[PDB]
Amino acid sequence: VVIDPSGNTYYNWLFCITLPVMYNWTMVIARACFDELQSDYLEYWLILDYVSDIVYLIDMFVRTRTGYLEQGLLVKEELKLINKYKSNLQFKLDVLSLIPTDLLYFKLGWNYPEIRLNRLLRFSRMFEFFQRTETRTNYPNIFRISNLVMYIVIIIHWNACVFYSISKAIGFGNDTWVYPDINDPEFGRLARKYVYSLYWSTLTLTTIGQTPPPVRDSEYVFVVVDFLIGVLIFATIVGNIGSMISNMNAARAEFQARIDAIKQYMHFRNVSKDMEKRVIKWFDYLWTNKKTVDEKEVLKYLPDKLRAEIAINVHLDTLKKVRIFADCEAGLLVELVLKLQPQVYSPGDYICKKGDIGREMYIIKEGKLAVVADDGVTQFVVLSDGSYFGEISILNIKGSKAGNRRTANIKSIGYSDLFCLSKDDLMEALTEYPDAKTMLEEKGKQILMK
Amino acid sequence: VVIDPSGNTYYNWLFCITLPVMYNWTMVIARACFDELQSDYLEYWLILDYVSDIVYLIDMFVRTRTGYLEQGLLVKEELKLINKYKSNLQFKLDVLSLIPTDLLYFKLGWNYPEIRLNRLLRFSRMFEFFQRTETRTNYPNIFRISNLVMYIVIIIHWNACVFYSISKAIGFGNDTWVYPDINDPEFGRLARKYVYSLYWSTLTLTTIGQTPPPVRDSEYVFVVVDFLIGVLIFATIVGNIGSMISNMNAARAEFQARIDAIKQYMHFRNVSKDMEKRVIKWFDYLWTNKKTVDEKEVLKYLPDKLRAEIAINVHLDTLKKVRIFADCEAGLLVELVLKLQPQVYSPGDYICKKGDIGREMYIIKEGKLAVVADDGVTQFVVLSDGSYFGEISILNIKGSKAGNRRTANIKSIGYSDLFCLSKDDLMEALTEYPDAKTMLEEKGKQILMK
Amino acid sequence: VVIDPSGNTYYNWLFCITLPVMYNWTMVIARACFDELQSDYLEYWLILDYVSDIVYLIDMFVRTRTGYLEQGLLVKEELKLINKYKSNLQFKLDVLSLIPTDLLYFKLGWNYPEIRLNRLLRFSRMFEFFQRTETRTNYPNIFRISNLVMYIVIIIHWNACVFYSISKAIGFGNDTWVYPDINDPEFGRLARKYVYSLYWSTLTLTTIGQTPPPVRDSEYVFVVVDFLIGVLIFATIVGNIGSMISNMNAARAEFQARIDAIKQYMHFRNVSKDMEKRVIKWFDYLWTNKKTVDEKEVLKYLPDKLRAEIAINVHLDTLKKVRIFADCEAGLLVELVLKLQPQVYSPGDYICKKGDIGREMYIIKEGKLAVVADDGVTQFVVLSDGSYFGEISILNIKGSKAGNRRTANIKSIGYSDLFCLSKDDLMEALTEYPDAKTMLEEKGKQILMK
Amino acid sequence: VVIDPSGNTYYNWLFCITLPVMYNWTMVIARACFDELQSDYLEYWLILDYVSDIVYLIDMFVRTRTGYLEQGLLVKEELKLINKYKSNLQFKLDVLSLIPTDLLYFKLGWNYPEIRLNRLLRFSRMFEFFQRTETRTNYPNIFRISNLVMYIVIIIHWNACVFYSISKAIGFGNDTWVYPDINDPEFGRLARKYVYSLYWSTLTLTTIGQTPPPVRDSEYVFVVVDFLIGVLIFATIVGNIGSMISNMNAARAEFQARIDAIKQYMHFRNVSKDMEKRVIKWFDYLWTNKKTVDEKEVLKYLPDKLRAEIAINVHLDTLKKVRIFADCEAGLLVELVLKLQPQVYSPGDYICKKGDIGREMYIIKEGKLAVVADDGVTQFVVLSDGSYFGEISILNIKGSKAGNRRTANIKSIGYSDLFCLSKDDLMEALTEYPDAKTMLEEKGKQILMK
Ligand SMILES: Nc1nc2c(ncn2[C@@H]2O[C@@H]3COP(=O)(O)O[C@H]3[C@H]2O)c(=O)[nH]1
Ligand SMILES: Nc1nc2c(ncn2[C@@H]2O[C@@H]3COP(=O)(O)O[C@H]3[C@H]2O)c(=O)[nH]1
Ligand SMILES: Nc1nc2c(ncn2[C@@H]2O[C@@H]3COP(=O)(O)O[C@H]3[C@H]2O)c(=O)[nH]1
Ligand SMILES: Nc1nc2c(ncn2[C@@H]2O[C@@H]3COP(=O)(O)O[C@H]3[C@H]2O)c(=O)[nH]1
Ligand SMILES: [Ca+2]
Repeated sequence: VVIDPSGNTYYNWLFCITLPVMYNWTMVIARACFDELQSDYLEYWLILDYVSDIVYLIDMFVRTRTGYLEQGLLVKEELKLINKYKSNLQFKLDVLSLIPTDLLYFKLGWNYPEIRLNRLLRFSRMFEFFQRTETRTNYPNIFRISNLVMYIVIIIHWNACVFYSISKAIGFGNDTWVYPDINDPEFGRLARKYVYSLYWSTLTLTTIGQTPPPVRDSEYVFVVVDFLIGVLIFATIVGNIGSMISNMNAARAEFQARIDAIKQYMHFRNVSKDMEKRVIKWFDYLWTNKKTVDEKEVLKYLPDKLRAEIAINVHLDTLKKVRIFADCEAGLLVELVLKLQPQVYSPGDYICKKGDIGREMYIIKEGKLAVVADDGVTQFVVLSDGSYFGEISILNIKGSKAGNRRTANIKSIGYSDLFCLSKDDLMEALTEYPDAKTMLEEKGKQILMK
Repeated sequence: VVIDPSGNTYYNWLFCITLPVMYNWTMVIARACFDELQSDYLEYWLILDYVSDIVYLIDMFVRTRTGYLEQGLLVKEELKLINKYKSNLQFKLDVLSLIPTDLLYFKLGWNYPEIRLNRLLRFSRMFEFFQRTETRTNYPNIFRISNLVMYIVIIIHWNACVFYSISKAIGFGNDTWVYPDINDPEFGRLARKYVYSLYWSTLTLTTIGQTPPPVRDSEYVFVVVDFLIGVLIFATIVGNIGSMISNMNAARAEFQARIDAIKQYMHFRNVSKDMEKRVIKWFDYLWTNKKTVDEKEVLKYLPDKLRAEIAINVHLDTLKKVRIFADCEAGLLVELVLKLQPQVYSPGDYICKKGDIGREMYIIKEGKLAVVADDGVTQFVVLSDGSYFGEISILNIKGSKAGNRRTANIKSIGYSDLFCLSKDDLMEALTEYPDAKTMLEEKGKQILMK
Repeated sequence: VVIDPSGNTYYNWLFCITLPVMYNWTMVIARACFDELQSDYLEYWLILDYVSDIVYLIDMFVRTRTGYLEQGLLVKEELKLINKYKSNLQFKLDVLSLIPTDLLYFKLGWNYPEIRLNRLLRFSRMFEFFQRTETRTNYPNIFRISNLVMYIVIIIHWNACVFYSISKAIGFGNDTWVYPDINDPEFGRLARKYVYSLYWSTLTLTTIGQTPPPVRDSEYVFVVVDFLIGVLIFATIVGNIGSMISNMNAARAEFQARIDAIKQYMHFRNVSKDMEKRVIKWFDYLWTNKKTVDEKEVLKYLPDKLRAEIAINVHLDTLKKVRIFADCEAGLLVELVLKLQPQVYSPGDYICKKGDIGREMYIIKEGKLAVVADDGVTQFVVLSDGSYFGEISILNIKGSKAGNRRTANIKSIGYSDLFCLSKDDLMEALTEYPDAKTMLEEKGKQILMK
Repeated sequence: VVIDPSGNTYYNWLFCITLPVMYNWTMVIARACFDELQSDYLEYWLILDYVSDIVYLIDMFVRTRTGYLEQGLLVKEELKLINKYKSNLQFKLDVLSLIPTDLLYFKLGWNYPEIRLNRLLRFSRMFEFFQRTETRTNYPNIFRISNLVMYIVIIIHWNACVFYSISKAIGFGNDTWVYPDINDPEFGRLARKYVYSLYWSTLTLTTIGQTPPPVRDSEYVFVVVDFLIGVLIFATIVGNIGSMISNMNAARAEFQARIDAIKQYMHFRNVSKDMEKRVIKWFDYLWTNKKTVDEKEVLKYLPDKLRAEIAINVHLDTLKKVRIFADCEAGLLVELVLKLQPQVYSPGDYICKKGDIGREMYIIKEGKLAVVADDGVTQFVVLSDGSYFGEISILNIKGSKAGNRRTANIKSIGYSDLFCLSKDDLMEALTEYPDAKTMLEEKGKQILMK
């Protein structure tokens, strides 16, 4: 065997089947409308159509060999897959899109390729590929815009073909509106035919309407309907363009809107230009160093038993340098990684101060912190990455003259990325295995006596 | 009896009255402006107008026979309904729209059907039908787009009629702007008249303006006003189109935006392509198997005493296979169905692990789980649908060497849809009837000894 | 005083000063550009300009006599108000807009009314009136759309005047782009002048561009700049139109989106058409009876000491029929009115059932409820409006064989609007005055014995 | 060293390098396409190009001398900065944009300035400056709109240059579509050349299309592609304009939407016009006095150890007049400034009333309050700014006949801005230093006895 739709093989086949479906959606109508296209390159159209039909057949086979999830397990029983396929509307659409209507080439002649129009009924495969690509691609907005542009181009191409067909029905050159006479040297070339039809279609669907006005009632009606199709469908698509660009700007726009609200508040309250500059510097840091997004709000949509792995694969850089995690229990790190709230501190920010509520443990992910003196400048100890502080005031200790108080003040030399671990959480998670707690308050007593 | 507006009969009548109202809103102005329309098909217009008026009268009768809610009860007293009708502005509008202005046909002649313009004053019924359909239809966006297209078409039709009337007032063919001379063979046909007027209206309201420019001051003024009506009203309607398409994409766009934020985080943090593939697979599963929507956020707008029924009608498939619910008390299932949080687990995800906080009971809705050994591969027990686990570590038990600990580790073979029932909730809800609890810890002791 | 800007007198004056400001913003540029406008109606323009200037002077006086809030109190000291006025930029703008530039009529002649262009510098007053109207009017969206249309019209009018002025500078009729020769009988009329200039402006600002193309470099540059002004500013304004219509649809669109999510869930889960019809009926009820909006989310932006008054003025209809409120303490009703959560129940919905957690007291605002038998049909007692139930299981009672249990089952005959009062809240709020509690458990014992 | 990108020097250099990048992005294509531009002002183009290249070199030097943050510290080691520069793609782009392609002037002649097209590869610097300006400027929306207008102008300019180049390739005047013959006196001027090309570009990119239609297939194709570029890219940019105006209106629109929901509720519930006027007055006050924004929601994105400084720099005006803060401990004010919830009370609003739950302490930021008698009018004490009340009922006091009760009723004479400090918070924060608490209940006893 089976293909496992989640796999890469299924996605690759989705591409390989979208190619014929897109080809069919673009060219069947073109060949049906522009007769010279069908006739001049008939030897190539036959090859391409037969290849497309072969790929359609192989796609039907793949649909027979693609497993589905019952009880969460991939069904691998062949006949069960055949039944699941045939019971779905997709099998009906596939049989309809693979009906050998090409036999009508013997009745209607080689000049009627619209018999292959049923081949469009595999559009679903194409759309599936798109909805898969949009999910799996690393450039979701680039692909989304390319998809919208493809839709625009297909719509304009189809409307060009429709215009040319209507000109044919009315008669080429019978009036100033229809496509001019084919017998003209310049206006008889297939290139000119298609490109002028596309020009007309673009002027109509984009509602520019710089083309010769209608003469007959059918022409007036078609032009009204087509200008309305233009207005509505092009507003739809080119406003989807707008929404895609909006969601492209979503993060940056939200960040900038927050900054603007802050600046409005500061200018209204006449906040000192010192503090205004400090705030602007904080936000410039958040942007430049790519910290505007908070991983919590993003990863909250992941499963906890997958977001856990995510956090591990991101923070194993530092949670191996820490003494508590991955050293004593070697598994405890998972119990708290999904609750280590990542904080960022500016240079000179006092994370801790003597005589404060010690309700948070900190793990230094990045940055240089200092166990300073209360004078403000004298740096007693420099804590680099992997260090952990703020854990002594969490625990119950014998001989602690300072209970629930910070034993020292910790300031940040530079921008520090820390993991604030709350006291309640450390309490709750160390209950399972105190084999790490013993050396934890080993460190605790050792630092509390000195 | 009375009609009970909530019923299907009332909605069917809403359709049957919207038909004449829509007919009146489309055709009265057309016949008033295009005199040949009124004259040539007068025998049909008379029949249709009289049928419309009869339906208007029957709609007034229905309004007299439609109950309203006082004290939440449907008023069935006839005279009370007559008073409620006559006291409402709707009765005034109905009498105004049913005034026999057709008598003016004897004074103004058969060429003045705008006397029936008062018939437009039942627009409310039409709109009511729409606002009912949008609520009750299964295709809300299809109907909404059809409604907007109907508004566009009606506006363009009315503007076409207005253009033709203005041409008539100025005189057909008196200058290049107005509709050409009626005496022309081609430009005198009612078909050509209406269709060219519609063409002009479309070019003007869609602000394409490819029509002959104004010559007189009245023409310049009307064209300015009409181009502005075009800009404003068509932006309104065709931006409502945009918002409707947006809300069509709302679920998919939110899902894809979450996936994009996740992928941005993973690529920025250089998350391993293993875990990136796992996350993409999780999201592909959520989409393909239609799990992107969380029933909680959707059904939270339902009444609890209706959302309860909803959850029952959805989850009675599994809550009959469970041993606790619908078996001992047979009513307890409602006390917890509105708090069974549905979770989804990937293949191989450890739902439970030995030596963890047993604070959640799980009911396997769909999927195969395994009571494995801690080695990781040896599957002791396979739990299929209807099974419940994680309930032993909830309860107070005699002789439990493992208190508040998982007696075994449960992993998911495939994608498991479970119902996580919190410990606090099971505690709170079993307090009412311990007739099920006794066999609950029957199972508990039986599994805790073996 | 003083005038007290919050008062109605200040708003009326805002209108009376917006009239000259709007007049000045519309007509000064018109008279400056269309010389015939200035000249032909000079006797009227002089009167209107002098009246506008008098009103400007009276507006300056009002600004001297309008109090401001210092320490939250309206300043009534005259000289303090004069200082507050003169210290503001508004005084500078007012003196600039009232500078007697009309004296230049003696130097530049009566054909130069753009000397009155400084009169536009009172635009602020106009805008203030708008921002006041939008706040105080009952039709905020009608006024907002009218304001946007006024901006569109003013912009188009100004661009028409600019086009005519540029034609004058280049010379009327010197090329096909500029306004045609004034000496023409038809193209020399002030009506034709202004209306064709407005036509050109509309075709340009709405980016239709169906006007004679530029001939000179200045004309090309102006047309480029004006088409870009068109694109940008008209997108701005006519997209503000879109956002205004969106916020017009905001409530209805949110309601309908909730209904659509519900219907999607129900159709996906194959919810029985019984329950689907019940849900659709619930939502039809919510809409038809105007219950889609929840007063909590709306009134949460009001002050509690004003939202309290709001809730009182709305619910004194029923909280006078209740026995506890406004009867014993006569002031207790305010302590709980801001926490009476309004619920709606469908016909047949069991609000209470025997043997359930009695943690909510209910006050029947509207609707008929029944104290039924557990059989389901036998109605023991019918509770109409003003009745209160679910209070016995809240209180501590002697001789209650049923503790924390519902003494009877309450069902809703029809759609009941109730006030669910939580047990914790009744406990917390009755602590202040048990003078009502005594008769409360009077009723309690009386019903618990029978 | 180093430059410290957060500093003002780096931003100034960002401007000084954006000037050549913008110059290059505007003029290289212009000179490449309009040959007369390159030739006539070659002496000036050479100077400007060499100055631009010198500034590019100095920008490369700056990039070598700009520190980056490792461990949150600004790297000042020269060679480390050289490595960080050369290891980034920016160094590749800078070397590519500074390659001396001007040497090709000796081969291709002075008429080929597109060899300087590589100079566009420093676009990043320009964009960086923009993203810095948008952050640091006080007019974010003005700058954003200016940036979008710059993008529009650059796109139109580039498309004008492209049109002129295509006309050159096809041949000037070979058909009606291309730019006319250069040999024409009027259509040969560089001014006319560029300005008509810009006119064509504007008519095409804004999809007005009032220019001579295509004649050749290449012209038709280019016009189709360019009209589509117009539609898509101009919708993008001029809808970004819409979103920028939306976020300009965001605060005012949210405020007005809240007011509209309130007014809809009041008119639907038939709220008395007294209370409707009171609510409208409250909202008029909120707007006029600039209180629609709540500093909590804005400043919650700031760091707590920066939002603290913000609140201090804003509220030190009053927290120096208070007796508790900045007087006894002199540091306690920071422990509670981030939890002082700012409330606003209308004139006559009873903040406190005798016999109520004293769970909030109030600090009068602005406004006159009264310790009144319960009669309602007799004002015992007038509390101005700096005063604090509601603190007696917080504390545990000996001899308090009124426990957890308000000792008096406090009403607001005028609009009072207060700081509501919750009881729990005062309890929690005074635990650290009771040196202020002693005089706190000094005041407490002193007022409780009298
Ligand atoms: N007092 C003290 N604290 C230190 C030293 N080195 C690291 N620390 C950390 O500084 C922290 C300050 O807050 P805590 O008292 O909670 O915990 C303290 C220790 O974790 C040291 O040498 N002396
Ligand atoms: N230990 C054990 N647990 C089982 C077995 N079969 C099912 N389970 C479930 O596995 C669950 C693991 O978590 P709990 O200990 O809370 O509850 C356990 C039982 O509900 C079994 O055979 N042995
Ligand atoms: N048992 C009983 N309850 C009644 C009667 N009339 C009204 N009620 C209300 O029905 C309510 C059901 O819930 P509670 O027991 O909390 O409170 C009960 C009473 O408030 C009655 O006649 N008998
Ligand atoms: N009773 C009384 N209260 C006063 C007086 N002056 C100020 N107050 C304040 O009024 C407040 C009312 O609420 P509290 O009793 O909590 O605290 C009271 C005091 O803080 C006074 O003279 N008498
Ligand atoms: Ca257009």
